[PDB]
Amino acid sequence: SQGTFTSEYSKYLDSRRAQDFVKWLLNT
Amino acid sequence: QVMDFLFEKWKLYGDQCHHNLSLLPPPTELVCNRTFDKYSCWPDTPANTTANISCPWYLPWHHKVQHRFVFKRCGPDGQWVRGPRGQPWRDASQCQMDGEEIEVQKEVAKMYSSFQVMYTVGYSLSLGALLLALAILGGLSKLHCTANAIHANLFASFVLKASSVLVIDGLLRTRYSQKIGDDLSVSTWLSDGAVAGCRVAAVFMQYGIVANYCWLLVEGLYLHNLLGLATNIFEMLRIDEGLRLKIYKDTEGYYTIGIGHLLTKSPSLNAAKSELDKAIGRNTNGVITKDEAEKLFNQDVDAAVRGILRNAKLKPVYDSLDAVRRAALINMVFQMGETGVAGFTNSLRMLQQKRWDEAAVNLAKSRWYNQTPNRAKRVITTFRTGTWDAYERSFFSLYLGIGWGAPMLFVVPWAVVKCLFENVQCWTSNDNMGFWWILRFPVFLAILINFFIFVRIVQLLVAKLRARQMHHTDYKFRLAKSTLTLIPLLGVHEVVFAFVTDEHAQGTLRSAKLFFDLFLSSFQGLLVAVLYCFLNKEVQSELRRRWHRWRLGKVLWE
Ligand SMILES: *[C@@H]1O[C@H](CO)[C@@H](O[C@@H]2O[C@H](CO)[C@@H](O)[C@H](O)[C@H]2NC(C)=O)[C@H](O)[C@H]1NC(C)=O
Ligand SMILES: *[C@@H]1O[C@H](CO)[C@@H](O[C@@H]2O[C@H](CO)[C@@H](O)[C@H](O)[C@H]2NC(C)=O)[C@H](O)[C@H]1NC(C)=O
Repeated sequence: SQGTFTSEYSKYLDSRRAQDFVKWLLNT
Repeated sequence: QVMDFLFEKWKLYGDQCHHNLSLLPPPTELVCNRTFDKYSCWPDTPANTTANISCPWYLPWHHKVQHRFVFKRCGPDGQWVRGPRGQPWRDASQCQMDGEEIEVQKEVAKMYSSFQVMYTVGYSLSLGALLLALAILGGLSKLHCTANAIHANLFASFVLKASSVLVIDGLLRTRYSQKIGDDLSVSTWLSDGAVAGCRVAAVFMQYGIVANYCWLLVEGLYLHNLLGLATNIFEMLRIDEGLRLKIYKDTEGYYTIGIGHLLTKSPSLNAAKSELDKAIGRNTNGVITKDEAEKLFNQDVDAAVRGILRNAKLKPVYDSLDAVRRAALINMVFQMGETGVAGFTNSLRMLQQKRWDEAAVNLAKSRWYNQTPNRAKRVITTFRTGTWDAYERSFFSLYLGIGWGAPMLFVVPWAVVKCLFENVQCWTSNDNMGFWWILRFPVFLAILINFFIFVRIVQLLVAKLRARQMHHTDYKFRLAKSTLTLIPLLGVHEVVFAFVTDEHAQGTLRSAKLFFDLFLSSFQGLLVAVLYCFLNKEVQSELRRRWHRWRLGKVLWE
């Protein structure tokens, strides 16, 4: 399940970064 | 691909926002001129009035927030309402993602970090044990034997798997810890990034995973081999001296059959026939089968053992030996004689002192090594290793091909498919990913093959144990033990976690169930390390002896 966990984690990190780019669009 | 999709879609919004604004007519009243405040597209808005446009389609959560709106107030002075520090200001409060999801995401962030430290510990200690086990085997120069060479390569695969998992989690921190600087920083981050390293490391993990399956199959294969290939004292001398079924003549002149068994010292070959009939109890004309010869040879060893015990120089060393090294001693008493082997005083002393390495060096410095180097190499190996490995045909070249060749056949084709058709995030995705089966097929085939050989091994071990053929002290039993625990240890794990990880629905329950499987499997390196190195009696003995030579060195002298 290692690969499947590392997967879901990176899927998360990416979605987490995507919303943080929207914070950058709202502040500048 | 969410960060990649959004940046492409926002650049598209940015491009087509400027075009959409260009085609607008010039004003007729006091207006806030057309703008793109880097978040949304605003047209010419009359003074005092607040403008309202639908949420920007580039947003990942646009599907949900689709019908809501973003607001912006136009000042009565003609210029847009600015922020606190005179910055572009707007009300995209109802364009924000669900408040419930932000809290849930904060919870998954805690468990991903909590689970990471836990399995990182498991992988670290199982890798630590592995490197120490490889250091021990290597250091004691015990990596010569076919068994240890297999174990070392099995250890190497568990090192590769465990170490590449830590590298992937490490690179993911390094990449996602970075800040969204500007659009230039994002462009450099996505395009000119070390996203390649993530994926190179993923290929090593995938290879690690399959090579683990293959190197465990060669453990089952090597054991299935050893158990069938039942090498004994008779077998080593059938090679060293040679079996002769017919009535032959010895170097001294007298008649001798099989492995130098004397019938009569006299030159009467007619009388020798009547002497051979006395042993088995029936007429044979002058020829005996393999079963008749080994039953008669077992009298010669029983006669040679008797003499060694009667000998004051040979009895101390004989008793301080295992059944395999005793065979090597009984073997050289067969070629040299009893008085001849007693001449090896210095070598026999260190052979009694269990100093197998230096005993093997000066046994090769002997006049006996020069006369017969072929036969000497084999018995010198038997004393050095305590195994019949020198008298058995090795399939080690095949084992490397199975262990490292077979995963090669499936990981690189997978890595090509991945490179072209599924080049997303870190490539670690293992189940129901479309062409997941490229990497699952070799592992399914290895568990299936390893299952049938296990049954064959236990069938042949039960039979050999019931026949008192294998004693609980023979190295083959000790190897059989650690191999026949490891296979059901890993086997049961697969079966159990097939039902445990049946949670398909995305959540924290699914994540913890996924963690449960991978966490318990993180210690696997430590399992193979203890079973094939740390619990090895011969390794434990050599380390115990090399420690007592250190206890006398730096304490008594220095
Ligand atoms: C009117 O809105 C637009 C926003 O892009 C701007 O108008 C341009 O002003 C430049 C001079 O700086 C002219 O060369 C262009 O011809 C104008 N664009 C068009 C299509 O008219 C400006 O920021 C705003 N202010 C006004 C009143 O021009
Ligand atoms: C966006 O703002 C506009 C204001 O221009 C809203 O449109 C006006 O709503 C009035 C209601 O009395 C209607 O006369 C017309 O539909 C619009 N005015 C004219 C004459 O064009 C619009 O409703 C807002 N959009 C939303 C729903 O956010």
